[PDB]
Amino acid sequence: EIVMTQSPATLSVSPGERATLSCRASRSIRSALAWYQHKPGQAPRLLIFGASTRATGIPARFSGSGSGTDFTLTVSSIRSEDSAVYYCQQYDFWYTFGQGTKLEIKRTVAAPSVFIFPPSDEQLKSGTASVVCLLNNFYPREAKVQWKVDNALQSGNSQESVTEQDSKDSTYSLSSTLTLSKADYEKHKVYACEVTHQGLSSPVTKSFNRGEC
Amino acid sequence: QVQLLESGGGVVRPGGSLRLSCAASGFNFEDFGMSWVRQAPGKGLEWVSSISWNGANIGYVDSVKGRFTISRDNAKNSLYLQMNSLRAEDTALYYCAIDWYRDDYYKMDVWGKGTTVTVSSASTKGPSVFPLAPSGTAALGCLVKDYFPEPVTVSWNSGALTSGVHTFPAVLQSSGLYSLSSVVTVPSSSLGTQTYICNVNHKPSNTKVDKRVEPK
Ligand SMILES: OC[C@H]1O[C@@H](O[C@@H]2[C@@H](OC[C@H]3O[C@H](OC[C@H]4O[C@H](O)[C@@H](O)[C@@H]4O)[C@@H](O)[C@@H]3O)O[C@H](CO)[C@H]2O)[C@@H](O)[C@@H]1O
Repeated sequence: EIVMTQSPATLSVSPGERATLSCRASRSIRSALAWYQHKPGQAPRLLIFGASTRATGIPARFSGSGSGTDFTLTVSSIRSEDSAVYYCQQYDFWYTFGQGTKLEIKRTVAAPSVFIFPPSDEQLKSGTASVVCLLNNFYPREAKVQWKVDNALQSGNSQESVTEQDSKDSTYSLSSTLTLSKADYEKHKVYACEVTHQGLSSPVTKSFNRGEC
Repeated sequence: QVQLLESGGGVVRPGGSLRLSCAASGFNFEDFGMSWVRQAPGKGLEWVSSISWNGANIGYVDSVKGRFTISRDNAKNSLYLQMNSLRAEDTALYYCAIDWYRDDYYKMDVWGKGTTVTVSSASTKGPSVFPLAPSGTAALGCLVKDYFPEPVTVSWNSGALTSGVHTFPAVLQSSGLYSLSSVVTVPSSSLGTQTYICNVNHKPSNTKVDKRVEPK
């Protein structure tokens, strides 16, 4: 079986610059090499076939070259919409994808907008309380969220989720969900979400008092 | 437009079997070779199998030889994949795609949306949908909790509201069930005027929920 090796694994490049992606086959595939763009939530999109031929509708800023075992894709005038995983694929003898290169768009720093949501009364009927903290439209991806319940620091009862990079503004968003039993939730008053991020002058706390407003 | 539509995914026990289908429309199905391509969770695209336009050339990735069988029915404009002796590594989204136009040239620029195959002993469970109620810019959303397996789809106002929407990837809870939230930022002044409804669909358990998110 042919082994396709792509490098680098990940890439972080600012809008307007250019990036070159490399693909190697373990044996010669002649010119039967294709490049694909795969945005999260969409089907793969063919960019290049024949090592160097742009597919229909692909702009000239996608440039492919190579022959035999060594191939490159160069993407210039990079835009926020280019945030995706890029794969090569040999089709000289059936088909084999490389492991892909994940391209992140290095926009400027953006601080999170923080929101906290108390459990709905409907959920409390089930015997569980989910407290959700939202960190909206921030960059870079790294952020720390700490939960405080009546000023007591929480640990082990939260779970985080991060969106894929936004194709329009290149930000991320993050949710932290604090899960407690209804009984534990009704024992305390102050539920706080504290957010740390390089775009914030000091850690931001959003909180609510159980049963108010 | 030109279209490929996969179906047949679902939950199957390890060692079990499943048949996927792929319906083509908008082109001469009989002119094109077809491939199945899968993406396992957290992994890259992997070519699985191909059958040429006239069925004369059929190929399989080594790890599915003897387990999977690809076939086509040109009269029904349909491609099939019989998947036997399912393993955990078969858990994936399964795409169909054209590959070649006859034996003339590689094309492979038409892909489906994928159907999800989950190899698990666990039971199917539909989600509960709870409101994330608002308190210049306001945030609101829906909590889609305790479902299995993946995925669920979330829209807002039946797809009319798209700007500012963030639907988070699901997290696996310690219970073995999945949970996610979908949020949206909206103008704070429109809270009393505009109606906000999340539309949650979990096909594996035939659960469709429309939840109204209102200020408390
Ligand atoms: O022609 C397009 C159609 O073919 C497949 O893709 C080709 C595929 O070939 C790999 C090798 O398979 C062939 O070997 C079998 C040969 O012998 C028997 O007589 C027949 O079954 C068959 O003709 C050999 O010719 C090839 O080297 O790999 C490439 C994929 O890009 C194609 O050349 C299908 O994928 C495609 O629909």
